[PDB]
Parts: sequence; C-alpha cells; structure tokens
Amino acid sequence: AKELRCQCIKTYSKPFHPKFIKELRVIESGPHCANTEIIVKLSDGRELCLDPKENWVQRVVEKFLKRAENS
Amino acid sequence: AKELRCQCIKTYSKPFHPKFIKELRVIESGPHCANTEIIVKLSDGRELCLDPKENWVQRVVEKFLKRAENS
Repeated sequence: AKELRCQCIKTYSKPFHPKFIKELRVIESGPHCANTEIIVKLSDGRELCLDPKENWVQRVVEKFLKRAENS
Repeated sequence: AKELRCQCIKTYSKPFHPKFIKELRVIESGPHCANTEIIVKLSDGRELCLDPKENWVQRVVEKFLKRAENS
C-alpha cells in the first residue's frame, strides 16, 4: 500500500550463545526494507531474526565469525 | 563414501566490490564440511561462494558489513 515489507519484523529479545548457531545470514536494506536485518539459522534447523540495535547481538555474532574463521 | 560434501567446493577468484552484494551468507564447518565457507548473494539474483583464504575477500566482505551496519 505505502509501506515496505522487511523480511523480518519482530526480532529476538533473549541473548544467547553462538553455541547453537550453524549458519549466519545478513540482508542489507532492500526494496522491501529500508534498514538492515541480520537473519540466522540455529543448528536445531530454525531461522530467527536478530537486531543490530542490541549490543549483545554484536557480541554473540562476532563470536560466531571468530569461530567460523578459526575453523 | 568417505569424504564430506561441503556446500561450496570451487570458490571465486576475481576480487570485486560489495557494490553488487545485497545478501551475505556464512556456514561454519558442518557434517558436510570440515571448514568454513562464506556464501553470498549478488543483487543480480546469483549465489556465489567466496574463500576467507583470500585477503581481498576479508575486505570486500568487511565493507558490506560496514554498509549494512551504517544503514
């Protein structure tokens, strides 16, 4: 109608550990989103949506990279 | 038979600019891969596979994050 359709509207509100993260996803602002949404895939086979607006998200995510890079 | 099946075998060998990157993907070692494979999605609607083994990959990718975060 007049608004966009971001791939993820509601984000997560519970800090956790990359211990349950096997795949990370990131989608920059698009024709459906005027911002940034960091999507992720939990090993349990689930896909959640985090918000960079939270400091703990920048940490648990940075850790995933440090682990995926050290591997 | 005895080897694993990584999601991406052949990587890219041509440094480019995030200017053509709309979505980033990262999969840590799994039951199919004993390493790390940084997958990505070009705006043209294509999915390639980069290798962290290249320094330029760590740069064009770091830029994508700086842009997706600044947005």
